[PDB]
Amino acid sequence: YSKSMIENKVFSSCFKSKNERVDAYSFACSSYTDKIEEYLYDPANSFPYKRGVKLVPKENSIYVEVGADTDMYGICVDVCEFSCTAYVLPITNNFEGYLVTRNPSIKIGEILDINNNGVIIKAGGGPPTAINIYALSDSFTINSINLIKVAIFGNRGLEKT
Amino acid sequence: ALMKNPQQDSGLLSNSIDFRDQNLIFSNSGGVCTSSKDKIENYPAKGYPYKRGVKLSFGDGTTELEVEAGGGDDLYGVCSDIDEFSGMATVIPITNNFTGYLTLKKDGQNGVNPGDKLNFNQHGELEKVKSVNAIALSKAHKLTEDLFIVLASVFGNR
Amino acid sequence: MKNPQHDASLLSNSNEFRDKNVEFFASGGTRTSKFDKLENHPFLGYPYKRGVKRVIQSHYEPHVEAGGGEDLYGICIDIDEFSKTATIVPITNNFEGYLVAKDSTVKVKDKLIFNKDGALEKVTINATALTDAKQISNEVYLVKVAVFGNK
Repeated sequence: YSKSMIENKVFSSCFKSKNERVDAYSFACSSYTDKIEEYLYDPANSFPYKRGVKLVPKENSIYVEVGADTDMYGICVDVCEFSCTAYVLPITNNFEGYLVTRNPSIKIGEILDINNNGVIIKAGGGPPTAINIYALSDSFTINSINLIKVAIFGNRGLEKT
Repeated sequence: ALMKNPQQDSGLLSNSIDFRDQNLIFSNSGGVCTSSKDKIENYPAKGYPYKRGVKLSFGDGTTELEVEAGGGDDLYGVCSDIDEFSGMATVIPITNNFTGYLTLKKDGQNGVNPGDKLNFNQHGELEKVKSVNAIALSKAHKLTEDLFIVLASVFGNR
Repeated sequence: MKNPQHDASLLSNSNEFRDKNVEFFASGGTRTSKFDKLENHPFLGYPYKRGVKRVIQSHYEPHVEAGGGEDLYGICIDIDEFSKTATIVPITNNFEGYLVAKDSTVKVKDKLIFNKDGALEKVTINATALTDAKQISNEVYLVKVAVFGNK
């Protein structure tokens, strides 16, 4: 898929709850001194936008591919499809923003984990979580893709259950 | 070896005609791809921790703390530059990700290939695999019969 | 409080330039970088110079309170009483400064962990003590540490 996604016959119809857009600005709270890196991504394997990515050093360049929490390099916050370039916030930096999830029913304050597809899921799935992820809001569906506001702050000392 | 810049002089003039494979020198301090938002500390240097992992080393208490080459469960950061006159070591904290050429252990250096997970040993040298996330991005390059350097990306603690 | 405002009748002699920084009113850190991340958060209680955890629930936005362990979120280095806010350095950012210690047992070279009250106690590891614990007043102990994360 894509982020921008088209001519319309008519325009689409308060200030509240207007941020529920797939192409919304990922950082709920931004900050200067946040490190952002550029990498290449596979244009036919998996679309890394708003997903946890890992570094795959290929024979021609270092790419980023959707990955699990065990081998996560960071979070892909934006993509330039013209150059097929992914922008990554390293895991060493804090993040507070909207990410792609696969569970349409997640409550606030729950512990979360990133799966092999770079997707937010409930931490009770069984895999030992290695990152501190907490749900700051209930998951919402855009009609279909599920998004959720999360706070990610570093790695977890001892893997939980 | 024990100096970032070649201790001995040279009897030749550089050609400076090509642009490929000219960054393999040991004097290439800093990172290869650096951010302006990187936190950089400096510390008194004990020994020569250049291009090696560093740990905090204390004394009796009469003098301030310093950094020495080390790793494992005591790793504090990575040394990227040294001022010899002041004896000062530039340290990038382990909480700040780094990408650059670091010293590789001369034991199984041929086995190191891009994508291989690495970790720091007790002497600050990267070794093929625990608690620190380091990934090799190239193959070992030989500078001296015992000195090997590898392009690596360190991005925190496991 | 960080700055207990009380009126005096005589000036206090303050001329010595040594042993004048180890005080409960000295906010911030001993060494700070321009590229350090600082976040303001609503707080409950008084988590000044302590490890802070983010508590999430009329529904209100999440706040921060003194805590630690698996719930550790950051360190509170400054506080504003009027706005009832706290400046927090996240756990992903290293910090050097004086923090609250549980007791006087902590000495130099000791590995320290943030307990459930946000205080540094001897042994995941979170900090390395740089000096001995010093009693500012009553049972308040301040120890200089170099926070590096979690093991």
